[PDB]
Amino acid sequence: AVQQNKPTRSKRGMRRSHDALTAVTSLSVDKTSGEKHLRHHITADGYYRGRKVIAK
Amino acid sequence: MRHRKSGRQLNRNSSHRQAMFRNMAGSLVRHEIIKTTLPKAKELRRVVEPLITLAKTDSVANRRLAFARTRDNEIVAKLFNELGPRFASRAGGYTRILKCGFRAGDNAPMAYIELVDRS
Amino acid sequence: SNIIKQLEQEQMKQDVPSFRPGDTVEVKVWVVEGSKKRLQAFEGVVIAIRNRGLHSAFTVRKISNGEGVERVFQTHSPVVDSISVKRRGAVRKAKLYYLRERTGKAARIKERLN
Amino acid sequence: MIQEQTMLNVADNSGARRVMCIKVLGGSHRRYAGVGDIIKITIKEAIPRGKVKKGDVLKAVVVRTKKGVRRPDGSVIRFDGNACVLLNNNSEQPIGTRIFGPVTRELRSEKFMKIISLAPEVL
Amino acid sequence: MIGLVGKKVGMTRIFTEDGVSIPVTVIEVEANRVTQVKDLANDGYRAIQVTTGAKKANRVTKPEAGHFAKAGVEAGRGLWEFRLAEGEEFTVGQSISVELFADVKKVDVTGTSKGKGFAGTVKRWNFRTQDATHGNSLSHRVPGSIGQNQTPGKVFKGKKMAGQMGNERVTVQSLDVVRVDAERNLLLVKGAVPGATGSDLIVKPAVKA
RNA sequence: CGAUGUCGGCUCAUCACAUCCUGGGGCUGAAGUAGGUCCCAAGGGUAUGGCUGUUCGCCAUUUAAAGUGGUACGCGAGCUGGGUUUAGAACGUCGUGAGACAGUUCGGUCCCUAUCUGCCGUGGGCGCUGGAGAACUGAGGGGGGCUGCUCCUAGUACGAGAGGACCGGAGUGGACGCAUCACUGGUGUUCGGGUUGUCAUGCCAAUGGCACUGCCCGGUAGCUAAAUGCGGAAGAGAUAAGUGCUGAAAGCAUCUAAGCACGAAACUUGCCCCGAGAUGAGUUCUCCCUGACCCUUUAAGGGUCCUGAAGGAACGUUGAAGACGACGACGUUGAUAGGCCGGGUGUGUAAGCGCAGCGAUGCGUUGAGCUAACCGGUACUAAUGAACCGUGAGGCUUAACCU
RNA sequence: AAUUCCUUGUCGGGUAAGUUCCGACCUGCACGAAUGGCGUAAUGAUGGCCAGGCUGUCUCCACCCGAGACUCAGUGAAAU
RNA sequence: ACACAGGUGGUCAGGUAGAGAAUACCAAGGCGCUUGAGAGAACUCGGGUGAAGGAACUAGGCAAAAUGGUGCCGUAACUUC
RNA sequence: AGGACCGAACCGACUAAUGUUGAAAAAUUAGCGGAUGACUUGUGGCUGGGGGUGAAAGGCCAAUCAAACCGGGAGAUAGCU
Ligand SMILES: [Mg+2]
Ligand SMILES: [Mg+2]
Ligand SMILES: [Mg+2]
Ligand SMILES: [Mg+2]
Ligand SMILES: [Mg+2]
Ligand SMILES: [Mg+2]
Ligand SMILES: [Mg+2]
Ligand SMILES: [Mg+2]
Ligand SMILES: [Mg+2]
Ligand SMILES: [Mg+2]
Ligand SMILES: [Mg+2]
Ligand SMILES: [Mg+2]
Ligand SMILES: [Mg+2]
Ligand SMILES: [Mg+2]
Ligand SMILES: [Mg+2]
Ligand SMILES: [Mg+2]
Ligand SMILES: [Mg+2]
Ligand SMILES: [Mg+2]
Ligand SMILES: [Mg+2]
Ligand SMILES: [Mg+2]
Ligand SMILES: [Mg+2]
Ligand SMILES: [Mg+2]
Ligand SMILES: [Mg+2]
Ligand SMILES: [Mg+2]
Ligand SMILES: [Mg+2]
Ligand SMILES: [Mg+2]
Ligand SMILES: [Mg+2]
Ligand SMILES: [Mg+2]
Ligand SMILES: [Mg+2]
Ligand SMILES: [Mg+2]
Ligand SMILES: [Mg+2]
Ligand SMILES: [Mg+2]
Ligand SMILES: [Mg+2]
Ligand SMILES: [Mg+2]
Ligand SMILES: [Mg+2]
Ligand SMILES: [Mg+2]
Ligand SMILES: [Mg+2]
Ligand SMILES: [Mg+2]
Ligand SMILES: [Mg+2]
Ligand SMILES: [Mg+2]
Ligand SMILES: [Mg+2]
Ligand SMILES: [Mg+2]
Ligand SMILES: [Mg+2]
Ligand SMILES: [Mg+2]
Ligand SMILES: [Mg+2]
Ligand SMILES: [Mg+2]
Ligand SMILES: [Mg+2]
Ligand SMILES: [Mg+2]
Ligand SMILES: [Mg+2]
Ligand SMILES: [Mg+2]
Ligand SMILES: [Mg+2]
Ligand SMILES: [Mg+2]
Ligand SMILES: [Mg+2]
Ligand SMILES: [Mg+2]
Ligand SMILES: [Mg+2]
Ligand SMILES: [Mg+2]
Ligand SMILES: [Mg+2]
Ligand SMILES: [Mg+2]
Ligand SMILES: [Mg+2]
Ligand SMILES: [Mg+2]
Ligand SMILES: [Mg+2]
Ligand SMILES: [Mg+2]
Ligand SMILES: [Mg+2]
Ligand SMILES: [Mg+2]
Ligand SMILES: [Mg+2]
Ligand SMILES: [Mg+2]
Ligand SMILES: [Mg+2]
Ligand SMILES: [Mg+2]
Ligand SMILES: [Mg+2]
Ligand SMILES: [Mg+2]
Ligand SMILES: [Mg+2]
Ligand SMILES: [Mg+2]
Ligand SMILES: [Mg+2]
Ligand SMILES: [Mg+2]
Ligand SMILES: [Mg+2]
Ligand SMILES: [Mg+2]
Ligand SMILES: [Mg+2]
Ligand SMILES: [Mg+2]
Ligand SMILES: [Mg+2]
Ligand SMILES: [Mg+2]
Ligand SMILES: [Mg+2]
Ligand SMILES: [Mg+2]
Ligand SMILES: [Mg+2]
Ligand SMILES: [Mg+2]
Repeated sequence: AVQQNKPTRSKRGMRRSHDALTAVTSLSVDKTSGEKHLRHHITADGYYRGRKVIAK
Repeated sequence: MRHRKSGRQLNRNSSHRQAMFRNMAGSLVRHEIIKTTLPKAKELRRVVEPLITLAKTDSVANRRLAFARTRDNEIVAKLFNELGPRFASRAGGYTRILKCGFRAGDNAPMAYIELVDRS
Repeated sequence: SNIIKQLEQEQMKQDVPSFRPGDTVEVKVWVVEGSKKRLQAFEGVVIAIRNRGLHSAFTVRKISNGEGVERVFQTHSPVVDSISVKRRGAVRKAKLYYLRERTGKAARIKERLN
Repeated sequence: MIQEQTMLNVADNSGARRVMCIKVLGGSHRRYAGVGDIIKITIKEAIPRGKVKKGDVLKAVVVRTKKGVRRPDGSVIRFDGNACVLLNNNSEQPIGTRIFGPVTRELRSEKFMKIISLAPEVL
Repeated sequence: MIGLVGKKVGMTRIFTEDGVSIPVTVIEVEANRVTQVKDLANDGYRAIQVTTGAKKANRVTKPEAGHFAKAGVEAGRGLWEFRLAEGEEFTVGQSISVELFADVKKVDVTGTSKGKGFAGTVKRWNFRTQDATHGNSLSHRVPGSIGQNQTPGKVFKGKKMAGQMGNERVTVQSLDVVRVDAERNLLLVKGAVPGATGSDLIVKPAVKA
């Protein structure tokens, strides 16, 4: 239920090989307000696909 | 496995799920737009949009059904007196989902849900 | 779908007399033995009806010789030859499974007259 | 759908009233027995003076099951009593001569043509 | 001999005259369209490559649509390839009807099965439950023991364990063809072919004579 | 002996063959039926219960058979704790006694979240010498391999009868496996009804909350087996044991030494699936790309600007796909999902009102109302203009052409 | 026999089948009378056995409801 | 040892059903037990249902299931009555 | 009337599952026993280590008991590791 050796720190790098994060690829620039937001998400000012959708 | 199934479990038992959407749908209509998580928002559509479907026919029976779905007289009023004639010519699709990014405290995907003709 | 239903509609027997649960009914089925298509009768109480169009079926219960015999006919099958309602009845529940233990006096159902 | 330790009922004037299945025949590891099948049974209870007796070990043929038989149309003929007809261990043919209650069309053969002849009702 | 590509419509039953209820499986087979003929001289083996169905014209890729335009045929939802037997040849743009099966008596149907997810050993390899009572601690459905003490001191290749079940290619052999409704492009086969409704099927004639 | 923690059972096995069944033979004091023994043969198959802790044993009743062993008398970081094996207690026995008895009996705590190997799955990365998208070949690898019974041959061969075949064929079962949900059913805490208590909606009515889903009765989809389809082959080749032909050595004989034939569930095929990370990295088809420059220790080089393709991925709607990833469908040109409409199914005649009835209730309106996952429709909502990645013709050496 | 080594004693009952049980037998290895003998109604979270009833204990498992497992965010151990 | 499913003496005693301080729903009153969000695989825990059979399981009916109230009727061997 | 019956609180602790680096250095859950008595409990008090106490099991005597804990002789001794 437990190791018999100390696993080398070279293994620990190899175990963390897939643990890298992932940057957000595309940021939709809003065509009206000009501010950048997540594609298919609303802006930080209540715009979505040009038009104002929610007065925050 | 869950082949061809429907509904969500939402990490809640069934009496809590039904009681939560009852409290939520009434809280929607009282404000016409609320902020909630995305899987709760995608599931609320399968409650409120039949209530608005029921809102298109002001019988005394549908008064008694919609009160049995919500248990709130004010919501029963606002459905038939206002939302009835408001959405009176829409073939479904009475609400809209707008995603406002993620929640601060627990990284939950929040989304606004609103009615279509709120503006 | 539109193809399956197109194949069921060309094998449904249109001449099925409609009925309800609790209807005392008599059914003539073909029985082949040797080269003899005799037409055996069978008569009892409809206790359950399963409706699916072509695959629709119903269950008939009788008390033969002190024994309860349930028999479930596929409705549109060509082995059934005639279905004839003898006595309609006024039951309320859609499937009469409580007639698997009521016998004699309690097995009676009152006649629908509407 | 008869397996071992199954109480059955007796369907003739052989003399028993209550038997119990102890072996399904016709193949190794054979779990279940429907109609038209030969099983070995004991006799739990008989009339005070019958052709058989409490404790006899002999064959039987199953005529009525609760799970019922099926037919090439998809129909199904259930019953209420898992009932059987006793047989000789050697000539493999019935003992009593007055079959009680109905039987089915699957029972008929050159093997059991006598039983359907004595039966009041062949479904 | 060559086969045909079909889609599983669903299961129903066909009564005969004699009251026999045959549970058939409705496979539609549309006009299979040959795309390419392989042979010895260029490819080492005689086989055809067929397609079926139709597809959105603004979906098919320029590599893929270029392959259909080489054949000069309408783009289908996928390609399949069938090994020719000898003395059995076709042109490129030749279509194929379901009337190929008009004289066969048994067929063989290959489809991707349903996928039961990540299945335990009880469901997958048909193990036995252990004793569900009499003191069973935490082990009501486990596979029990998997090996031996030390002398083959490992676990063998192909030991039946848990895991993926289904969602894979299978073939049910010698199914009985019932009716070739060539006019509305149907095929009626006795018994249940694999896979969900609407999945793709590969239907060949009987391999065992 | 700074712990290799144990009998039997269970669950999974796996191997051997000294073969239990099935297959093939030889001989028989083998008529036939049956055996008997020996040889080949491990492919698959190889009970259920009663007894007792059992191993073992005995018995019942089947089966074609109820093989023998190995694997720490296979398997406790998988279960069990009956046996043995602690502390309690008691009997018999022994001992003056404490106590002791491979004597008995009642009672008696079984830990561990997996690092590596192993394995079952499923990905990421990179390679495959321009890139991309599909389709394959099959180097290999796995799986599969059981058998009864009836009838025909035929009461034939046989046999004094009793009895009773070979061979060949047909049919039908058992067991097992794969698939599937049309049938039969199960489940169906999301659909529907009934009903108890109680509380609440002002009250009545109607609902609703809670009481294991309050308790029930049914039940759609899906999932399922007990439900029902399919499978095990045939054949080929080469053989084992064995049977031979020809045939010398050795004027003969001889199955072998040359040659030749046959010969089994075994072998290799044939069947199924995986299968080019088969690094030897395969094949086919389609598609895409035809910029300028500087720089040096000229290279399959360094940098700059230009250019960004095919396509890909992200995102989003999603799935009979799924732990996650993956896979698949779809993103307005759009039925992808939800809603909606229609159907269908199930429940079984709502509410309200009228009537009857002292009333409970009944009747009418009414196969009503409600109706989850289904079906067929519908852009009503949500699937964004995009952006991002991937580029600029693909080293060298010979060879064959071609000019 | 809570005691019998042989011993699964024998016989009877019970079961299709009983190393258990119950009843006889006495061959008491090695019972036996206040380290009590033999009975004994009642009583017992007592021991053994049988029957009925009931049932996923089982053939033979299926499905569902939750809580975990699992993914994401925050925190963040342990023996070895 | 902890903002720990434990322990801790006394006093108070609402309504309906109910014998009841049982238990259920409630009152006064007090909370929602200090990571969540999704997903809806194996497997485990805690539960619900079951065709046909009904102890065949197993050391052993362990556990589950089942029984259950009141009133009336009726009630065996045996017995220290 | 009762070391009476049933059964809550209370007091227990037979079976079973869980938990076994726990929620917990013995608990939860579901069933179980006693429940007017040899009952149960609160406050205080006494009994001291070969002693106490014990409806007796070598039990219990501050999570420790075929001889408590703490200091001392004491750096006991160790033919052993
Ligand atoms: Mg070490
Ligand atoms: Mg990681
Ligand atoms: Mg869906
Ligand atoms: Mg799937
Ligand atoms: Mg088992
Ligand atoms: Mg444990
Ligand atoms: Mg358990
Ligand atoms: Mg081990
Ligand atoms: Mg090794
Ligand atoms: Mg040692
Ligand atoms: Mg060591
Ligand atoms: Mg070890
Ligand atoms: Mg050998
Ligand atoms: Mg021989
Ligand atoms: Mg001789
Ligand atoms: Mg072999
Ligand atoms: Mg072979
Ligand atoms: Mg074998
Ligand atoms: Mg046995
Ligand atoms: Mg062995
Ligand atoms: Mg061993
Ligand atoms: Mg052990
Ligand atoms: Mg023990
Ligand atoms: Mg002691
Ligand atoms: Mg002792
Ligand atoms: Mg003495
Ligand atoms: Mg000893
Ligand atoms: Mg990879
Ligand atoms: Mg194989
Ligand atoms: Mg089904
Ligand atoms: Mg269906
Ligand atoms: Mg059903
Ligand atoms: Mg169903
Ligand atoms: Mg109520
Ligand atoms: Mg009222
Ligand atoms: Mg409340
Ligand atoms: Mg509840
Ligand atoms: Mg139901
Ligand atoms: Mg062959
Ligand atoms: Mg040969
Ligand atoms: Mg030879
Ligand atoms: Mg010769
Ligand atoms: Mg010669
Ligand atoms: Mg064979
Ligand atoms: Mg459209
Ligand atoms: Mg829609
Ligand atoms: Mg509709
Ligand atoms: Mg309906
Ligand atoms: Mg009404
Ligand atoms: Mg109602
Ligand atoms: Mg009417
Ligand atoms: Mg539609
Ligand atoms: Mg003895
Ligand atoms: Mg006896
Ligand atoms: Mg003695
Ligand atoms: Mg004396
Ligand atoms: Mg004395
Ligand atoms: Mg004595
Ligand atoms: Mg005494
Ligand atoms: Mg759960
Ligand atoms: Mg807290
Ligand atoms: Mg506390
Ligand atoms: Mg109070
Ligand atoms: Mg907390
Ligand atoms: Mg969560
Ligand atoms: Mg159940
Ligand atoms: Mg149900
Ligand atoms: Mg059941
Ligand atoms: Mg039943
Ligand atoms: Mg028994
Ligand atoms: Mg057993
Ligand atoms: Mg037993
Ligand atoms: Mg036992
Ligand atoms: Mg119990
Ligand atoms: Mg219970
Ligand atoms: Mg008392
Ligand atoms: Mg308890
Ligand atoms: Mg009491
Ligand atoms: Mg002191
Ligand atoms: Mg202590
Ligand atoms: Mg002392
Ligand atoms: Mg001392
Ligand atoms: Mg000291
Ligand atoms: Mg010292």
